[PDB]
Amino acid sequence: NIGNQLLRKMGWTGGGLGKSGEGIREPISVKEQHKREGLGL
Amino acid sequence: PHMLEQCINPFTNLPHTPRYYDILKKRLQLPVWEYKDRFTDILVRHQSFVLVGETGSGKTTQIPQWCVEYMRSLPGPKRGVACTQPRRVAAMSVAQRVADEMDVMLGQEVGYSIRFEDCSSAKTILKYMTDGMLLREAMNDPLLERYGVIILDEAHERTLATDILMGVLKEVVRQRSDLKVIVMSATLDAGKFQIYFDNCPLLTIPGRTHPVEIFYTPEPERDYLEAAIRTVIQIHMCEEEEGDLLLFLTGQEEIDEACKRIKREVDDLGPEVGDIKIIPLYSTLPPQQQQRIFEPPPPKQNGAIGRKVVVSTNIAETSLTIDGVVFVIDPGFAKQKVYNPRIRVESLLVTAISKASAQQRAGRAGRTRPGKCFRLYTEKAYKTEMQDNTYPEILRSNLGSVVLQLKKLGIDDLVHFDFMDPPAPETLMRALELLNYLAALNDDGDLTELGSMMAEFPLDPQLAKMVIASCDYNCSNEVLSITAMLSVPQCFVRPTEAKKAADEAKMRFAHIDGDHLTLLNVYHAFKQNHESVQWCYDNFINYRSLMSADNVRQQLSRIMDRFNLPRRSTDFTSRDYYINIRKALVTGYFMQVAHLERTGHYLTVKDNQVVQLHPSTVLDHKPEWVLYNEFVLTTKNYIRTCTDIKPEWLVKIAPQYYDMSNFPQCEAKRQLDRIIAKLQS
Ligand SMILES: Nc1ncnc2c1ncn2[C@@H]1O[C@H](COP(=O)(O)OP(=O)(O)O)[C@@H](O)[C@H]1O
Ligand SMILES: [Mg+2]
Repeated sequence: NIGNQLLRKMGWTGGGLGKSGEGIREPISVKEQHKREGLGL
Repeated sequence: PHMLEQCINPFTNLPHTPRYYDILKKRLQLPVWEYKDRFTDILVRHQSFVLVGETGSGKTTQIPQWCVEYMRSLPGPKRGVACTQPRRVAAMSVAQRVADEMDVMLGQEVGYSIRFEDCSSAKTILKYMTDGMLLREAMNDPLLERYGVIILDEAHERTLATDILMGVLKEVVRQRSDLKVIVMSATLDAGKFQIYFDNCPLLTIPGRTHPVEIFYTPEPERDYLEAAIRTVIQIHMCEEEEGDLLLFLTGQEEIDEACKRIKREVDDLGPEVGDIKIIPLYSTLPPQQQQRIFEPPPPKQNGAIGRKVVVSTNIAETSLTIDGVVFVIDPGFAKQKVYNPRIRVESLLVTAISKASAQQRAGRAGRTRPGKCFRLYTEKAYKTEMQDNTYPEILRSNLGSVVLQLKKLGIDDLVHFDFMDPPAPETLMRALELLNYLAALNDDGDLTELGSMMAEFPLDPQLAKMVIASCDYNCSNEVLSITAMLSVPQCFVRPTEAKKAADEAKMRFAHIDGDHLTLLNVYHAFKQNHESVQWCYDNFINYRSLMSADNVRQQLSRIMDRFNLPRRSTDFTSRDYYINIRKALVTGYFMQVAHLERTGHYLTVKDNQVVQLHPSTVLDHKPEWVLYNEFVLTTKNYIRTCTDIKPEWLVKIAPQYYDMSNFPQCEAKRQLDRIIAKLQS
């Protein structure tokens, strides 16, 4: 939890980052493309 | 406010050249010129403002020149103008262009700055630089006092460095009232930039895009590169009207293969098929190759229309314009470097673009004349499979190097830093955790002396740490060479039709302990054969990659000299030569290690990714423990650039990470426990 300690040490409480706590809470997941299949196959 | 302007070059006090005036006639017709006075009226009354105009408006070439003219009107010692570009090729190409436009030599009054490529001098008063390079200048110049105007261009691409620069500049203008900041973007983005700079003024250039007909496939394509080549040749043969082609692909190797296949299928009709000039465009091209995108198409004897086909990455989506392009082919994909913080995996990904990107690509078909855009997908795929907008890079990236640069900049509170789009807490956690493991931050999260010096290297923190720590292993000379080779494109040329021959040439360099030392073998051999083009061909070595590695190594070694970091080698006759280098690799890449499991696959330590050695590896056997440079996330997981390491080096060099009180149960932990208990027996 060494990264969560350094974060709460910075002043992080919970929820999103940013100067108003407005940031997304969870990371976005990017869908990868396999081989050269066209979009929507 | 009004300075004497005789009709001489103000940098030479000699008449302008004939070409200067020819170019000047054309740029007075750019859409931005109409607005020059309205721009000036804003510039002299406001500290920051936003300028929005479609690609092709004249933003990047003309606005920085107007800022130079503004700077020349101010009293005191002369300062410069900086204009940041997300894209290397845009910065270098446009700096050459604007040097011409200003009637000066590139690198004198007009220059550029890319990582490892500084083309500037004491005379430089206008500098196009990547946004990353401006953030690096801020580390040793926190208020950026070398510049009187800073222009953040292509802001709509929302790169990591641009987003950080926006927050850094927002703080700088609080401390400096003389500095002008200008944000330029192709799109309004719901006034996001204006709001962010405290509701600053906005100047909007009307667009001049001609109509563009869009065509969709009837059904999904099974191969988008095959569809791309097919579409290109049909456009070349079936369109009556003159006009050039712009095909969007996703990277350098994919582009080259397309360029070869287009030239063959086209050259497969000797007569009466129009000449086509095939031009690649991707991020690492030398200036001589970059500039080919601008030279004119072939001529029309029996009326066969001549055309250019530019086969390009999304460099060509908004960052420059190739006059004459009328047809765009849009497979609908781009390449992104994605970071998954939950498993600590970064990887190059090919992904579907956003509707926003698709509209820009199609817009490039309409700059010169009415155009056409061939989207290689169905309209329902456009409507239900493509997101409205691209995610800002900050939301899908590894923040390790950005956190390190912010801490170096003295920005300690990264939770409340004014990100336009703040990243997820977990991602910021992994960045802090990484920098702590590397001893760049201490347990309080404060920058250490090692951290501060790592930040001076324009390298991933893992590489910077490795370079610095290798001095203590008396092998920094060789780890420098390896670092330079890892900082440039693939050095092994492997043609589709000559795989065996390329692979046999590669094995001439293979080190028994793996890929990192093979790169050392290639670089050493390159140097001892005097940088020969012929020797590169003889050995299927990429001449451009090796010349680029040599430049990188030279520039890195100046950083070493500046910090008095010794450049050392061990006796080549001793066993410790290759053992010291392999140990040094662990100092930076101890988190990228995989263990050979009983059934022959690999398992990455802690994160437990099932992977296999990448097929391009020189390893002819499976070491029980491998350190790897790159995670490759295709149909299978591969680890690429792999070196045999001993597990006792993990516990001795990076015991904070190889902490057996949290290490998950696995075969790797069983071996490490045995090692650790033996050390204590
Ligand atoms: N490198 C170049 N060589 C020749 N012409 C160029 C070059 N760069 C730009 N131009 C000309 O300038 C025009 C507008 O350029 P630019 O300042 O880059 O626009 P923007 O940044 O708004 O998209 C281009 O359409 C082309 O006519
Ligand atoms: Mg531009």
